[PDB]
Amino acid sequence: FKELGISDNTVQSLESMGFKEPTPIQKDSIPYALQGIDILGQAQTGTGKTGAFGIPLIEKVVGKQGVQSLILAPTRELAMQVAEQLREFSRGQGVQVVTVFGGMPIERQIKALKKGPQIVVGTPGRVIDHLNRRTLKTDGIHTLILDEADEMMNMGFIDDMRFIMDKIPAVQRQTMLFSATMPKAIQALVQQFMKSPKIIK
Repeated sequence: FKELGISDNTVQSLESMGFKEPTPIQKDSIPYALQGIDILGQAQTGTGKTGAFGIPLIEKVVGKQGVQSLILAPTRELAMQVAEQLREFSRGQGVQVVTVFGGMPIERQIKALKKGPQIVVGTPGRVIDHLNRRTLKTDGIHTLILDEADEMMNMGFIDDMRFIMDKIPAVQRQTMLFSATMPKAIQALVQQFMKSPKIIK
């Protein structure tokens, strides 16, 4: 992990979890992530690839104020799994991770967001609710990650993804998109809302 250029503190967090050896997707993705480049990852669905974006994210967000990164996921289950992996990658570092998803009363989520977590993981329709209420502020969002974009499209979120990517300023934003398949509409997200991304398969 040290050789991939990860921070000393994140190497310590990973060692404390027993995460010793990077997977092939992590070796391929992490150096580019650290360089600030956008990433298009064609990868298997679920949590095996979370480290590829999550590990280098920690040193980017740690210690800062306000929401620094937004990760979109198709489901509560994946959002919660990804959030828990991010708390493991950052164990001991004090990085606050909040999950927002639909089908829950919004008040509790609003209280969590007011505490200023550094990473928000959420489902797209509920993310939009927060954006429009101004309970999720966009001013600090310098990393936007779409996890399982095709699944998000399957679940009815294509217009929500387009809205979110357009609403959040791109000038100092790193964007990553992970999907097992690339439907036409997802191709269009890459075209309109990403910066010449590096391709990882």
